[PDB]
Amino acid sequence: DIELQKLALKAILTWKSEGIKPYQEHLEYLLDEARFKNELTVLFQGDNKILPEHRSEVIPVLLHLLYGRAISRKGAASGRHGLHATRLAIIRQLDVEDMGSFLDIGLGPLRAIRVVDEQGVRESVFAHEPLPPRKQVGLLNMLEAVINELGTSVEPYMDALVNSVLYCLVNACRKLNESLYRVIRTTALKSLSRLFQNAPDFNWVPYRELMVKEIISPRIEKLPVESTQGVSATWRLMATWSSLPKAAPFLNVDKRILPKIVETLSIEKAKDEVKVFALDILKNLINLAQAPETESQFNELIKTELLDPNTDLILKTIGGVLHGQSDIGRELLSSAVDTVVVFAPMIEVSSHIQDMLEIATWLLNQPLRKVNPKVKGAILLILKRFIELDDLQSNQELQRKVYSTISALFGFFKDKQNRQTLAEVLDVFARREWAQEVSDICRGLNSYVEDYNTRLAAFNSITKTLDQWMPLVHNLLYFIQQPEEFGVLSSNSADGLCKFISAVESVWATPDQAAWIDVVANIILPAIYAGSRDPSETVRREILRVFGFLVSHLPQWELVAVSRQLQALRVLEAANDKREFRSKHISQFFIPLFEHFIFDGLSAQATNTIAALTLSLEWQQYRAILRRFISYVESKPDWQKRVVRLLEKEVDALRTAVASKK
Amino acid sequence: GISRDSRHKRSHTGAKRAFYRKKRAFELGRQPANTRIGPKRIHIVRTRGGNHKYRALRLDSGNFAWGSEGCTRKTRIIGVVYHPSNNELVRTNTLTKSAVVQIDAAPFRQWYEAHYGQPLGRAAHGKVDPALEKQFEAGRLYAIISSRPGQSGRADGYILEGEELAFYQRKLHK
Amino acid sequence: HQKRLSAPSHWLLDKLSGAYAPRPSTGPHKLRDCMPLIVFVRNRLKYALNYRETKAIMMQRLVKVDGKVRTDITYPAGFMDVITIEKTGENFRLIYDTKGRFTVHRITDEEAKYKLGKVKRVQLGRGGVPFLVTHDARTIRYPDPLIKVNDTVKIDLETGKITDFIKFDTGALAMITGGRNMGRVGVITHRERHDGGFGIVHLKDALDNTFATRESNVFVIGSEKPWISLPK
Amino acid sequence: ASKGRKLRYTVHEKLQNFMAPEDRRSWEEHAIDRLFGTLFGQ
Amino acid sequence: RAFLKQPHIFLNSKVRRWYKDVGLGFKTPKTAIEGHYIDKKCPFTGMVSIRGRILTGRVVSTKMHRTIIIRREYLHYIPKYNRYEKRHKNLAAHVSPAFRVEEGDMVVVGQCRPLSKTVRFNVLRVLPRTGKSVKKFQKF
RNA sequence: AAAUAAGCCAUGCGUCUAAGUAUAAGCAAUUAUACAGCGAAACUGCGAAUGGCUCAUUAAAUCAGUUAUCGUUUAUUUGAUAGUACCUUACUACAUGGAUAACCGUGGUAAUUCUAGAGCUAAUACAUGCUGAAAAUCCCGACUUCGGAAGGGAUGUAUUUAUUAGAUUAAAAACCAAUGCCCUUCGGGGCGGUGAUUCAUAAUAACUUCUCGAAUCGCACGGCCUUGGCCGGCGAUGGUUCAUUCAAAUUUCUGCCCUAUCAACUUUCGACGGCUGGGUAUUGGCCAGCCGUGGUGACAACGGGUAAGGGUUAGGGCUCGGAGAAGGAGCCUGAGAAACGGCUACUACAUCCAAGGAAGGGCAGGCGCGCAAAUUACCCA
Repeated sequence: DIELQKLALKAILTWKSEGIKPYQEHLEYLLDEARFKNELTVLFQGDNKILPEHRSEVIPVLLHLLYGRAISRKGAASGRHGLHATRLAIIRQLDVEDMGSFLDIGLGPLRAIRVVDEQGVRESVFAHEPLPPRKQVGLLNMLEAVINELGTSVEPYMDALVNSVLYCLVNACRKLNESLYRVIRTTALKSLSRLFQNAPDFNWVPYRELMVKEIISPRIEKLPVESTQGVSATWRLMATWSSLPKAAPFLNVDKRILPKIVETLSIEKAKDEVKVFALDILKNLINLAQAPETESQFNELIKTELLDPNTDLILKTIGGVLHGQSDIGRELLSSAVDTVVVFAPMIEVSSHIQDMLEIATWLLNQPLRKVNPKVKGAILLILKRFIELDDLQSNQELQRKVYSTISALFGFFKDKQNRQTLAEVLDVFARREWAQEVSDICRGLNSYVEDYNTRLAAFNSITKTLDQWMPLVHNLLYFIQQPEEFGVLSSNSADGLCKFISAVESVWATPDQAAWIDVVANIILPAIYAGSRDPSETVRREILRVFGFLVSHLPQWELVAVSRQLQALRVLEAANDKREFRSKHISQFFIPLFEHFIFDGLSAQATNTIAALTLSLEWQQYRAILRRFISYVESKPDWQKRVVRLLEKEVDALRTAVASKK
Repeated sequence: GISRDSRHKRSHTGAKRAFYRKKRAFELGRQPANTRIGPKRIHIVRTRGGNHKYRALRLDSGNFAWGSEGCTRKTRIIGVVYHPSNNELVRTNTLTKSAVVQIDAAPFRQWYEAHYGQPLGRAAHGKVDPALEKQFEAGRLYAIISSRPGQSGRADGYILEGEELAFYQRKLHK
Repeated sequence: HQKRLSAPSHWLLDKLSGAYAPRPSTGPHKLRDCMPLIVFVRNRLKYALNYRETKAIMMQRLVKVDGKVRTDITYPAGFMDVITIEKTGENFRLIYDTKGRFTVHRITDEEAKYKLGKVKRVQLGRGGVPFLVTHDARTIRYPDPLIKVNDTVKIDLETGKITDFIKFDTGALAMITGGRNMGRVGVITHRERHDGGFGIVHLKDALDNTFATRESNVFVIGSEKPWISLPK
Repeated sequence: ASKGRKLRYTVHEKLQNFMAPEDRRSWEEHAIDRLFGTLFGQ
Repeated sequence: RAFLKQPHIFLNSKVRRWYKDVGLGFKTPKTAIEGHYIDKKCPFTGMVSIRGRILTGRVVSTKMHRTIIIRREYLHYIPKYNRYEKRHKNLAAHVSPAFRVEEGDMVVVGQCRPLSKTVRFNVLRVLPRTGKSVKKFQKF
């Protein structure tokens, strides 16, 4: 009460001591209710600081008064800015040495309390109340402010704060009157979650049954069904437990904790963040197991007591998550894939590696909107670690399927380090098998990653067999797609591709006439179709080279300078009208090449060739083709005459087509 | 006599003009507030629309933003270091906007050792630019004033960090 | 205290009401787009004779304007305010004519219950809530999320909520409430943007007269759908 | 050049005849010029 | 001098540039997109907003600290002669350093808030022409 | 129904509704007595940015059309509007304070509320303002019988500053070549606003000698029945923010009459910028520090002369259109004034007096020779 505080301060000043004498004006303004926040920063950080000679005289009086001002409910507003910032602005400016007397006036009956004895739990203390459930709430809010304002400097005051917070916590955990005990529980758990990473060197081993009674009794048999919505204070506590190296031995006391924590990951109706939170708890556990000599005191305990009997259920939950739902967040995907990345060099034997390899190749045949390429490189590292377990010999259809994926990601990636690790996962593939052949592919792609002289050496050595050839074809079309370092790489890749298709036309035996011909369709022909739109003229030249080699060597396959350029275009005109053509060839190879011919009598000759080909393609392609050309009209104001000449030629071809089809 | 009209000055073509009209209350401009360092002396001015603006003439403390970490604290104001406009404000210690002034560092130091825990100025996310670390070892940081003290009644602002900190150290050396 | 000739030409006064004219008090509708209640009662309808008689009508709760009792005499009632008199059992509505003047329309409760108001602006108010401002300065909290600017709304007038809305459309018939072609009920057939200020629409009547009016001066009344009874 | 910074020596009109010169000096003008010679140098 | 800055953008973080489009069918030049000058009366860097009138014309004097004067010519109708006469006016506009400046060119300006006693306009588009000195005439 | 003066001379001159405060020692009463009806005095709220007078003038600066406020203030209007508890007083608190006016008395002085002393008493005047209660209120919701919910997070507003979000992804290496892919009967089927903003808005961290979140008045008086209450309606007054209206302030292009016995002008109160701040309701050389070299002009700047129209279209008519309150100088109120309504000092007139002191600064009318000529009219209907 402000009036009783004023009269009490008047009596304290009636005690006439020279320690209080120079500070009376600074004292009374704290009880004047309009100047409290200004008088606080007049007292501390002022020219009239408290002198350390009579600091011993003023500080008990001042701290009783500041305590009363922190208690008083009248002048304070609502919300946080009402009185929460007042408590914070007192405690943030108080010294850590005065804070002992501050908590001494804070804890009245709980000053000399003992929670733990030589035995486990003091039930005689716990079956009694010294404070009202109204009164413990302000205590816990104050100690939360004290800890959040102190930080490490709690180290000289460890022996009483933890007894207070533990007493209020276990009285709440016995009382599960609901609301006050519930808020007592939640704010005490927040205070403890701060206090743990406040104090690393304090000894937490004389009590373990208290964490047991705080955890295993109310929650754990229902904990994922509860935590399906949002992160809680128990999870906030287990997080800094997983972060601290001496607190991870609290998770071993009940064996079923980590089962329920990954069962939370198993429940699919969770709102993504409790999932990534449990995922982060697991990240911290595996990082602590991988840490050096500091965490090696309990490394063996977490290795042999926590993760080793629950590897199987961990992989089962991650498998159900990755194969179950149709909608997976990118944050959960990247974080869980990073957990499997860090968890793979921890397991030596396990049970569900067949499943996990099939999961990795499923997530690598996933598209690019669902899975990032950085995430694909992390699943590559997953492949690199999981492949060396002796598993691919049985279930050989799985092993051919993952080899289809390792080959498929060679032309996909654009990063040197990812291609290095790709060469490594193919190396341990080769160590696990056929074996000489995959080792030959290994040395080939190895000196492909290797710099320009070793690269051309690789190209020449490969220049000098189906599953042998397929990864070389994928990385070879990638080495087509590079424009130039000196221009030599695309030429060498084109010559190697010519060697490959020469081997294909060398094999015309019928059960391989199925396989090699399906390969040279599905891998090589859309590669040439997509590389037709490449703006580099040397890349267009080399794709022209391999396509001319294909037409010259193949033909039994059913699906197949200025003046010389004009001459070849006229011969292509005549060849068109003599033989109409294949429509997908016309749509996806010749038109963008001639478009590039225009946009780098060449232009009119090009429009003549497109006006020839528009008769030979089909209207369903022509619809979107014409729409792309009007898109060129509206998007390109740079060559209006050229695009409109092209349009006039195409509509003359349109009227020709309709007049023929009548 | 202090006003805001343009009737006394010459035109764009270089001509003066008579154009004599009396000074009006919407051309009103009041006398400047040289906000200095002292205890709090603020006078409240009522203005058009009945709206109050707080003319602060002597100020002690304001809150300053160490916002790269996420805090702002109320600290006192020691003395103005440099001012980009005038030298007389540097001489007579006048708090205006865009004034670089040195402030106390104790609540920022307290919040650093309270949140992170590694002490400062006496793992990897707690990281301090070594120039700013020298300011913390001095116990007196170089803040800059972003609030108008005359037309709001408080001298608040953000702390200098990085390139602006080095720029105003070089300008102090100038 | 303006003179009878300086009063605008669309709330009519004859050679009778003295040389002076009442000014409208400040309110929802504008000054020059306004009919005061005294001009509506004693100069248009002639239910009264004098200022004191108009006061003796207004002060007792006998005249309700937009469903609420309006006490003061010079209360502004510009456009489409339903005016309910219960002792006579009539509800009048204010529309325009083809020449550009105010027109009164007698009607009963079924068409008297709703008001067709043109949206002035849509915004996000305090509390993070979208709100809607009409030309009657009615703000509606939580509107329908397609009702954009220059759309008209059927306001309930017993709760004030939205009931229906008509979109700004090239092919929806409209009413002109300003400009040199004021008061011409016709169909919006074209709309030109003119970004940089003062865009226009091109509008034709039922009988082929094209003219360009500004999108501020337009006012949507219905595609065919005469939701208020224009007088036959 | 600018606002006031150069001493424009102009005879000011209302500033012209403010104060009369009032010689209030209790010393007799013959001892004073002998004083300013015999400072720290002499 | 003080360190120039874009007024609310947090540069000193240990964990960009604000350029708005003026609109009105205009394109931001590459110097206004990335060029490291800082000017607060620039409509692409500072907070100055263009609205209202949109004018054109030919520069008289480029040689000035980011302010150009435009001679605007028009044909006035004198009724005493019943004839058209040439009348020249001089505008002032603040110049961003984003564009490449020439003398005698035809420049597009836009209306903004008053930036000085004369300056009410900013440059938005420059048409590089071979226009000559004061002897040259064209209504524009 | 038309009807020079300079100088003399007299006379003439706010605000109350059922709805803030009534113990008038004020009137008028009775069938349940704090008050009840009428209600002077006084406190409280509103009002006087004008009705209209005088006279050295204002030469695209006003003004007119024509823009803009993404550069600003707005009482009143009318419309929406405010989720903000707990948080060590508990061995507590739970019908909130004190002032004054009117009034009653005792007076002083030549001098009217010019006022002194003494005693009261109210507020929608000024002012504080944890509490019945173990709950309250927002966002999520597992499980689900529409069941309605186990249990998880969280605790306004105004100012000022820093920061983040202002919206599908940024390894954006995506979406765009759906020019496909599959089935099929070959017909087919399936796969916030703006032109624009750092705008509006939301959040974190704090900050304020900082506000608001109703301790008010009138009228009806109904449901649940713990018959001890708990709920309840219509208004008046008041309140934060956003509107809207009424304004005000700037601001963009064009348009004045004549003149070269006016060709240089500005920098002679900075003249043109840009940077930084101050002040303003806001922009702005508007003002202060730093520097750069300008700006206008024979296409008529500048100076000089003083003789100071627009819209409505048969027509005429009709409509709209700077400086002072005895003289400079400074201040006060209010949403709006540099009110001239007040104050202060100086200057200049002038009045009463008991000679100590004290209040105050207009127009209209008649004469203007000794001889002359339109009412000192009545009412807000």
